Amino acid sequence: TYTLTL
Amino acid sequence: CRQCPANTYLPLRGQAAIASMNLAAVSSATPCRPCEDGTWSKAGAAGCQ
Amino acid sequence: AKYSIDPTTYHFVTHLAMGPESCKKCPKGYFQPNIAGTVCLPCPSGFVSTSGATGCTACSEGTYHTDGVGTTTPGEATSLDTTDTFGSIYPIIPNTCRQCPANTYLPLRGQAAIASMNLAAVSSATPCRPCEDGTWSKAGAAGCQ
Amino acid sequence: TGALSTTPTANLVSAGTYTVTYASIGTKFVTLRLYDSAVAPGVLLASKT
Repeated sequence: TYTLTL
Repeated sequence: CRQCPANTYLPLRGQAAIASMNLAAVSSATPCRPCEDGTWSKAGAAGCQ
Repeated sequence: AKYSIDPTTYHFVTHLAMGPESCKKCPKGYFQPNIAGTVCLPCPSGFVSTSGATGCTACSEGTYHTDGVGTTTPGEATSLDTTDTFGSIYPIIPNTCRQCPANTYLPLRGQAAIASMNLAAVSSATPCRPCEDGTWSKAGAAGCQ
Repeated sequence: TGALSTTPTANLVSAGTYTVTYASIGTKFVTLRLYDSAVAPGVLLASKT
């Protein structure tokens, strides 16, 4: 899984 | 043929779980409609109470 | 915070539906036809919808309902439309129509790739019928030649 | 990117080439996607708008 902030 | 979970109903005949071949982006889904607010239903039901 | 502050409503009320900004559109793949709606209903197996989605449309012949991740015009809802708006209640679901492969035909409308939740034993299957012997068909066709 | 840990990586877009000027007013949806390989058919892994 990948947690992204943008 | 599998039953819908609790609090969700399926009022149609001949429905299938839609598949996603790219599971990293979009996950597979089941066409089980949720009961409205104020209605519960038990399990694998055609309508809510 | 304190009992020396003007309250808004009674202590048991924790959510309020303010002015017309509280009506949020259902995501792609969900629809809601009623005029006082409460939940977004996922599209029936084999149907697609837009953002507004007061109704659904069926995948045409030669196409089956699945996820168009690599296609030209993906139709799935974005993270903004689902997670930033509704939370975890309505996730992203596939609502694209994909073409049948070569030498396979699909004569009916509104068909979906049947899913498998336990991928080790059974794999997901698409309902694309193969052409009979003596018939070829090109791609995403409703019948063989 | 760098090696991925529980700690979020530094600003990947901090370079000066990642800039944009919009010619029309309104809402613009900026999206970011994660693949594994640098070739076109590489599998999508995550997306954020």
